[PDB]
Amino acid sequence: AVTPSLKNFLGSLIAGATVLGGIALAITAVSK
Amino acid sequence: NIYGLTATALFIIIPTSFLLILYVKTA
Amino acid sequence: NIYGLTATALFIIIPTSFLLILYVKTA
Amino acid sequence: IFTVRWLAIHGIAVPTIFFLGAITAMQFIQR
Amino acid sequence: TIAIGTYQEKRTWFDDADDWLRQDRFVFVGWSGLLLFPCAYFALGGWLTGTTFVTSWYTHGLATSYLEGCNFLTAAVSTPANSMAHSLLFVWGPEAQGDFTRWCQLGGLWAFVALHGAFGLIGFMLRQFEIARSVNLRPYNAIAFSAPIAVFVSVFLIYPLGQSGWFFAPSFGVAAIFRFILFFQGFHNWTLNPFHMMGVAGVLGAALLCAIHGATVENTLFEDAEETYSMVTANRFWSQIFGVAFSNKRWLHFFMLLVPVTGLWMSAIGVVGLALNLRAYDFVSQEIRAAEDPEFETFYTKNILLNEGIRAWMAAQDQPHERLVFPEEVLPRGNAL
Amino acid sequence: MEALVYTFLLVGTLGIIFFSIFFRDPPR
Amino acid sequence: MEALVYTFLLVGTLGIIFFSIFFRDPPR
Amino acid sequence: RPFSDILTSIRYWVIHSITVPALFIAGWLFVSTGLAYDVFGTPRPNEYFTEDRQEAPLITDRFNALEQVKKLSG
Amino acid sequence: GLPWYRVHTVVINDPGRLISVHLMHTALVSGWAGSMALFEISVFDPSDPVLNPMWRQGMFVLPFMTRLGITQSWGGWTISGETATNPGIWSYEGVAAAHIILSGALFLASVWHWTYWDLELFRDPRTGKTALDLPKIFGIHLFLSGLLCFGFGAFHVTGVFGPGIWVSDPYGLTGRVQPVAPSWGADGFDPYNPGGIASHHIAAGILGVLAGLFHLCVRPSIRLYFGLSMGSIETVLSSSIAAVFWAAFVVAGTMWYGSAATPIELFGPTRYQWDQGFFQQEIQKRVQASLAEGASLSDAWSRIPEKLAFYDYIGNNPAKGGLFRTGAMNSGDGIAVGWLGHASFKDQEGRELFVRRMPTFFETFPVLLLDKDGIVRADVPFRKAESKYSIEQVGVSVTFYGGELDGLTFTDPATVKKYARKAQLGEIFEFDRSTLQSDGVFRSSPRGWFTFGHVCFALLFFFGHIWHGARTIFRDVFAG
Amino acid sequence: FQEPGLVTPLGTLLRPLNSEAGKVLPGWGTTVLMAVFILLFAAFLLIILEIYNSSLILDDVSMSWETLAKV
Amino acid sequence: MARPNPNKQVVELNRTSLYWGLLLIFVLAVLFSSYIFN
Amino acid sequence: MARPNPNKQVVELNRTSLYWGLLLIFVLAVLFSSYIFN
Ligand code: CLA
Ligand code: CLA
Ligand SMILES: C=Cc1c(C)c2cc3nc(c4c5[nH]c(cc6nc(cc1[nH]2)C(C)=C6CC)c(C)c5C(=O)[C@@H]4C(=O)OC)[C@@H](CCC(=O)OC/C=C(\C)CCC[C@H](C)CCC[C@H](C)CCCC(C)C)[C@@H]3C
Ligand SMILES: CC(C)=CCC/C(C)=C/CC/C(C)=C/CC/C(C)=C/CC/C(C)=C/CC/C(C)=C/CC/C(C)=C/CC/C(C)=C/CC/C(C)=C/CC1=CC(=O)C(C)=C(C)C1=O
Ligand SMILES: CCCCCCCCCCCCCCCC(=O)OC[C@H](COP(=O)(O)OC[C@@H](O)CO)OC(=O)CCCCCCCCCCCCCCC
Ligand SMILES: CCCCCCCCCCCCCCCC(=O)OC[C@H](COP(=O)(O)OC[C@@H](O)CO)OC(=O)CCCCCCCCCCCCCCC
Ligand SMILES: CCCCCCCCCCCCCCCC(=O)OC[C@H](COP(=O)(O)OC[C@@H](O)CO)OC(=O)CCCCCCCCCCCCCCC
Ligand SMILES: CCCCCCCCCCCCCCCC(=O)OC[C@H](COP(=O)(O)OC[C@@H](O)CO)OC(=O)CCCCCCCCCCCCCCC
Ligand SMILES: CC1=C(/C=C/C(C)=C/C=C/C(C)=C/C=C/C=C(C)/C=C/C=C(C)/C=C/C2=C(C)CCCC2(C)C)C(C)(C)CCC1
Ligand SMILES: CC1=C(/C=C/C(C)=C/C=C/C(C)=C/C=C/C=C(C)/C=C/C=C(C)/C=C/C2=C(C)CCCC2(C)C)C(C)(C)CCC1
Repeated sequence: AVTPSLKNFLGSLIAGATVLGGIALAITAVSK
Repeated sequence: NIYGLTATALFIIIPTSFLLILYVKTA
Repeated sequence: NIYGLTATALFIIIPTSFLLILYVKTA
Repeated sequence: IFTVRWLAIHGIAVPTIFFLGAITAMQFIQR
Repeated sequence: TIAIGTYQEKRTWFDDADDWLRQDRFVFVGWSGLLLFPCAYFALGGWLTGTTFVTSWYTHGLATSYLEGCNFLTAAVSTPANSMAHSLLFVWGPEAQGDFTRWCQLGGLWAFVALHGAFGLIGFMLRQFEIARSVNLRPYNAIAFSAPIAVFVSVFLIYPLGQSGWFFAPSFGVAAIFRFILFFQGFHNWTLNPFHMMGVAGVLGAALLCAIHGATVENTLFEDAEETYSMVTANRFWSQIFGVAFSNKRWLHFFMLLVPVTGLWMSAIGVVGLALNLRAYDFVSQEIRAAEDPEFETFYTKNILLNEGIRAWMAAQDQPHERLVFPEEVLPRGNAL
Repeated sequence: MEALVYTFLLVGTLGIIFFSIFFRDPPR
Repeated sequence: MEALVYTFLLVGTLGIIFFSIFFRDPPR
Repeated sequence: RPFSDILTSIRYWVIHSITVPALFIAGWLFVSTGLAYDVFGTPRPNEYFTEDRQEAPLITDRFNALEQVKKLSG
Repeated sequence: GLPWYRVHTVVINDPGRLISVHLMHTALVSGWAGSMALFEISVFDPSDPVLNPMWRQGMFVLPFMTRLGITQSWGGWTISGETATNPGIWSYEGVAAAHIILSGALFLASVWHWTYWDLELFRDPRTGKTALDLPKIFGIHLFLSGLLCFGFGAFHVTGVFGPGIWVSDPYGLTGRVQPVAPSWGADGFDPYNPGGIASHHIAAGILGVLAGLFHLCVRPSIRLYFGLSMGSIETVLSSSIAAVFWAAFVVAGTMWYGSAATPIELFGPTRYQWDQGFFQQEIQKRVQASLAEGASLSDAWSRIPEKLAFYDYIGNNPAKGGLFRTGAMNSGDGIAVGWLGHASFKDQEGRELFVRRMPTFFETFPVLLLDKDGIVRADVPFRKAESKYSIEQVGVSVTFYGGELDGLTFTDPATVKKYARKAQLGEIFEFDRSTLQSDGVFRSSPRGWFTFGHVCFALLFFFGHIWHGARTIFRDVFAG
Repeated sequence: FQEPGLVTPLGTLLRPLNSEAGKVLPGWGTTVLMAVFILLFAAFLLIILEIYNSSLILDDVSMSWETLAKV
Repeated sequence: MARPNPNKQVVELNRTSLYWGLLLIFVLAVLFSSYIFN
Repeated sequence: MARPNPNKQVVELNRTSLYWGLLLIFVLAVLFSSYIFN
């Protein structure tokens, strides 16, 4: 249930969410 | 090799005949 | 029986194709 | 000053010059 | 029905983002850029870094990098070892567990490059669609470009998936690609496959059409809107010389488009066929005739013998995981025939 | 294999009949 | 008898080429 | 912004003339000091064949590969 | 007038004729199913389901019927081997006749819908021009799909009302249809658990019902309506082809790598089972356990079932056939008849030797005999080549344990050479090549052909998706 | 061409469904829900892909042919 | 070179002629092949 | 019976199309028959 592979997968998922949020915020800020 | 002969003959006859019928209809 | 097959095939191909060429030219 | 063209050219160039320096020094390495 | 055809409505943040993205700048960012420029960029980097520093001493037992003294031709990015099987080699995955140095050693950089490059190709053809839409033109360029995507997918993704693992995929590098080509020649007899024949016919015909069209257009120019070159003169010339000549410009340029796409698509189908080891390798009748009659011998028999030689003499080092040791008496030779 | 040849000839003839029925040339 | 099939195919293709050369459809 | 004005600007010239050599020497040191070998893991020419292993490495492991490479390496 | 490649574009804005053509295509598909099933039964030989399973006879459509519980034939014979009870209405011939009848009924329906194409149902009440409410039609059809999925998951596979589905042991010795209890834990997600299939179908049906109900109760937004252009029907075709080739890729992968939906009992072994020594490891472990019990080597080896030994044969490997090596698997290397036995090779000194098994990727691998240490001790040299460690010089001997030739031993260099060449391929077998005039070259089991065809169609349909999407997005410029 | 089509009991029964083609809601509608559910389905597909690939190992999951005997 | 030939004519045959010809060739074939094979 | 179908169209293809089609079929045949016979 708390296997390390799941931890790594969740870390990668949150990293990708962070990347997407950063791109979206940059687009919104630069646009206006 | 009978399957090969029949397959080849079908591939020559059916499509070329198909085209010839259309062209005859066009003209 | 190779001779029979080739003779039959020639008799089906050459004359029928011959007719088709002329008909295509007419139209 | 921070246009997208500037960002593109700098992102391409900086690793380029870094790698050129690395490679030219790398060629002098004694085998 | 409730509202007008999306003229103004409300200036939501999406509209501002769309306006900024589609600005007529030096470089057309567009929506597809968000998927194309990052991924593709990394792919390029993933190759160049891969060619420069990292090594293949552990995956393949080879030295493939400038750091180890390899020319531009020899250097390459090697695939992960066959033990890795079909793992995607995530840097955070169980195989590497977030250790960048060991991720590089295991060969995961090849997977990085391949995946990011595939997504870059997707973004690129989306970019083609976007620009064609923005300029109000038919997107025939995307249809043309679909062929190289097909070849890339069939060669770098479908094929290793059909095989034991990523190990047998092409490794990014000139010498590596030559090794891959000779590898197919030796094992799969790829030259004999009908689909490869159709693809090579398409490619050579495409080159022929390019050369002929360039020469014809450049040698029928009018003295100095209206078309620069005399189409009637070119049609007459190529009907006199060759026998058949193009009569419609649109059909001619569409044919130029059509040839290479068909050739590469057929070659991709052939590579898919190979991916499952469905290879047009042998003619049973000729093999049995040669077996019963030792005297009988054609060029095909010589090609088969050459393929046997290639396999026997290359499998020793091309497939280290097999741990193959061949006694000197076992390797095929011409004189032993 | 002669059976396939005979069948091909027969079905070809029937095809000629069918085309002569339904695909007639309007005279003049 | 496969040889005869091969020659038939080759000669038929050559006939298609010949007809494409000498019996072209005039434009429009 | 046309290229000519930026090319003729003195500020551009000075900043690039001071930065470019910095990056060049940075790469030079990055390779000569051996940090590249450690970070990217490429063996130096004198440890390809560790005394325990006189043949080319071979992995033979999918999941439990880390200490396997540790054993092969060094 | 229209070109040859646009002849079917007339039906784009004629819903009645669209209905007719779709019925006609469904009729063609059902008729093919019925005819192929009838030919399948006419050719099948159920005499020996042990060493001549269905997948070795080039049986393509029968395994899918067998997977969902239909095991009995009206001729008395059964897949399991016995005669069993009365076949009942539901048999292979029954399904074939049912599909043929359905195809004919759909043919008549297609003709009816073709003749009568103008209907007030397709006409917009507001305006005379024909219109189709694509979002709502999608709503109804998704609702029906969800209902059907839930029914299949909760009744057929679960065994509450239906027979269930096929399941077999890990090594494919004994397998047959049973009910499947749905599994809701994480264990229900692994590919090799039928309860995963049951729970999946139930949950997917429920969610499809909910989604169809929503799409029925809610209408799209204007921004989406004009961005996606759901007014036109071409976008529907593009999206459908996209989903179709996604499904094709997924199905091809699941077939090739093996899953609970493709048991090896009726589809053949997977190549990765031979590569990783699955059956070899199983047989070795079982024989080691039997020997530890105290039984002699011959007695221990005699216990191994014939089926398990047969599965450990290179011939039963889909990755060994040829693209143009047509026919059934038996046409390649004959029909298996009995298992000779595990052949053990020992040199004059006494050390045991083992032939290096041919990797699945080669075609003509030279034969080598390896010592326990891993050093080459004997090998058949190349044809008419110099010999230093050939059979004669080392004088190796072969002894067969278990199987038909248990106890027998040989020392003739030619015989031991032949048996070493045979054992190279795996476990030796006796093949009667005379029955079908086997050409002696391996063919590809149904798994390989299915994967090949479906992946090729997947690529072609990706191209189709790209083309039709290109036309849809660029409708105005394409029109003129 | 102005005359409507044939009248059928089933046809008139099914008129209410195919009756308001083109009707559309104002604004963005429920596109935020589409963002959410596309992302959730992408996560689900990634979970399945890493389970099948074995790149994601779970204690309950065995991911091998040997699990047929289990339960 | 001679002047253009005055009595140059072109052959024609309508669809009825084609059907007659094809039916004759195929009927003769089905009749005689049985004896050709022998 | 329904009124005559409004969107009824006919297919055409000129001599170039026929030559292309015949050449395609015959080229594919000569290419693949060698492997079909095997
Ligand atoms: C848009 C550009 C883009 C794209 C398409 C990709 C795509 C990919 N990258 Mg790349 N990458 C990018 C940008 C991109 N990357 C950038 C900018 C960097 C530098 C920071 C990297 C650095 C990088 C490395 C170092 C590696 C990759 C890898 C990968 C692959 C695996 C990714 C994965 O599974 O993670 C997980 C995927 C996601 C998180 C995608 C989104 C999934 C949904 C939206 C999650 C939804 C969850 C939930 C609803 C939202 C979170 C809520 C929470 C906050 C509560 C994949 C091919 C790996 C690989 O395979 O290489 C071999 C790898 O090793 N990438
Ligand atoms: C759900 C599948 C589907 C459907 C409903 C359609 C429907 C349509 N397509 Mg699309 N298409 C598809 C898949 C599909 N296509 C795929 C997968 C491809 C890639 C190969 C294409 C590529 C394609 C092109 C390039 C074009 C179309 C066009 C068209 C329209 C006219 C049909 C045509 O070409 O004339 C009828 C065609 C024939 C009579 C020729 C058939 C001869 C074939 C090639 C050989 C016989 C095959 C065999 C009998 C059956 C194989 C079955 C196999 C699938 C298992 C029509 C709306 C045309 C269009 O809309 O332009 C306005 C067009 O130009 N399609
Ligand atoms: C080896 C031959 C070959 C190469 C190198 C090539 C290259 C290119 N063709 C392009 C276009 C095209 N190619 C077309 C038809 C064809 N192209 C063909 C063959 C080739 N085409 C053939 C045979 C056809 C006929 C069908 C069309 C129709 C187009 C275009 O529209 C397009 C264009 O406009 O050209 C100017 C460009 C796409 C830009 C791009 O990738 O976006 C950026 C995307 C990136 C960077 C992602 C890809 C990353 C790759 C896959 C990963 C590997 C990267 C490493 C560097 C690999 C190194 C390998 C070593 C062996 C050296 C690029 C210059
Ligand atoms: C006993 C005997 C006979 C021995 C024979 C033995 C034997 C080996 C035979 C050969 C066997 C054989 C046929 C093998 C080849 C089979 C093969 C692999 C076929 C591939 C077929 C296939 C479907 C592949 C798909 C790929 C494909 C699309 C290829 C197309 C290739 C092709 C047609 C290219 C074009 C070639 C060509 C010559 C074009 C010239 C066009 C031309 C005249 C332009 C001139 C021109 C230029 C202008 O610019 C303008 C303006 C005008 C106006 C103009 O006119
Ligand atoms: C938000 C991103 C911030 C930058 C991340 C670092 C990038 C530079 C990498 C250099 C190599 C560093 C080596 C450690 C590599 C590393 O970071 O491992 C860290 C971690 C594994 O480390 P461990 O769990 O072993 O470490 C435990 C603790 O000590 C913390 O490390 O993995 C993750 O949790 C996710 C990391 C993702 C990092 C990549 C980000 C991109 C993800 C893909 C996004 C796709 C988006 C697609 C959108 C459609
Ligand atoms: C003195 C030199 C003698 C040269 C002799 C060789 C002549 C070759 C003629 C090839 C014609 C191909 C059929 C064209 C059929 C036809 O009617 O095309 C007509 C086409 C022109 O079409 P249009 O421009 O009139 O089309 C207008 C559009 O609206 C569509 O109708 O010609 C071309 O575009 C170039 C085609 C080159 C294709 C070259 C293929 C060569 C294949 C050779 C295969 C050999 C097999 C050998 C087996 C043993
Ligand atoms: C080696 C070089 C090649 C050598 C072979 C060359 C072969 C040349 C072609 C010869 C065949 C020509 C065929 C012309 C065919 C043709 O179109 O003829 C048409 C002709 C009447 O046409 P008209 O003169 O009215 O037409 C005027 C113009 O419009 C041109 O037709 O009818 C006949 O004279 C008799 C035809 C054959 C007999 C027809 C009736 C009896 C046979 C049918 C039997 C059916 C079965 C019943 C019993 C079961
Ligand atoms: C079981 C039921 C039967 C199933 C089979 C059904 C088959 C249906 C017919 C399929 C074939 C249709 C063929 C159309 C043939 C045709 O007439 O196409 C004509 C078409 C261009 O025509 P247009 O659109 O300009 O014509 C407009 C109108 O006038 C209609 O023609 O060309 C193509 O799109 C590609 C043609 C094939 C590719 C041509 C070039 C490459 C092949 C030649 C290679 C030569 C060898 C070179 C290397 C040695
Ligand atoms: C992996 C990695 C990454 C990224 C990376 C990148 C992004 C990279 C890039 C890279 C790059 C971007 C690179 C570049 C390079 C370049 C080069 C390397 C160049 C070279 C050049 C040359 C060599 C030249 C030569 C010449 C010329 C042309 C002039 C004169 C003549 C001659 C010939 C001399 C990530 C984040 C994901 C993670 C971490 C790690
Ligand atoms: C009317 C009816 C009936 C009957 C019916 C019937 C009997 C039907 C049949 C039907 C059928 C019997 C059908 C069939 C079909 C088939 C199909 C549909 C096929 C298809 C095929 C295909 C499509 C192929 C393709 C291909 C090939 C050839 C190989 C490879 C390549 C390709 C893929 C191209 C009765 C009286 C009872 C009653 C009432 C109803």
